[PDB]
Amino acid sequence: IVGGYTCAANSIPYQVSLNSGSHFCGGSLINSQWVVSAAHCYKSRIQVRLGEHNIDVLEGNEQFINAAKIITHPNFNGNTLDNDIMLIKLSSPATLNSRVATVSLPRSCAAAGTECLISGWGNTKSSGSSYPSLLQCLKAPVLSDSSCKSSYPGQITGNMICVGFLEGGKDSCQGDSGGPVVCNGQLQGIVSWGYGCAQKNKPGVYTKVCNYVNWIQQTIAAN
Ligand SMILES: [Ca+2]
Ligand code: NA
Repeated sequence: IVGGYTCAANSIPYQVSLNSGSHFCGGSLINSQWVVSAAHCYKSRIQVRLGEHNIDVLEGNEQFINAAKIITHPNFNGNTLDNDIMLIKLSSPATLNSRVATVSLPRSCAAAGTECLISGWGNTKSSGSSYPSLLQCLKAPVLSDSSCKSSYPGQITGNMICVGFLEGGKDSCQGDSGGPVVCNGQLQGIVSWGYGCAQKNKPGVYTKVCNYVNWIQQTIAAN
């Protein structure tokens, strides 16, 4: 997250870290047994780390649980990044408490201008790289479907939204990938793609979660 702030410890209790030797992507706890993330985050081995604030130190609220099943959307396209969504089944259920909690799926798609919270352990530098120990947070609005489409001519499908700021300086980045965009208590976005991060007139592009509630519920029911 470029241009954000350090979240309060455990204030984003649905945020997970996907680990394979080190942190590589975010995800969101949506059921005791399921995490949703980005298909471009796919790896064949993943350990989900729940209840994190400092990914570099054990603080006592963590639950480390290996992925049992990893299911990319069957229409994921790695070129256009259409359908950039992935489900992870936990090998044992997460234990839900104040520090590890589910986030609601969308009841509806979000209006343009809806305020959201974007979080993760991605790059914090707009020039160079610095990967934080501590979970970063960003307040950002859903941009007009228009203002999204002007930024990326012919590249915004019906399954994508832009969230952020056209002036630059505030965005998700590499390593925030797969993480949450939560707007009025609903998971509306998954960190997906862009053109670098925090650049002028290049807002983050997010998987539009309100198109996927059927696919998510069907996939959970089937496994
Ligand atoms: Ca920790
Ligand atoms: Na971006």
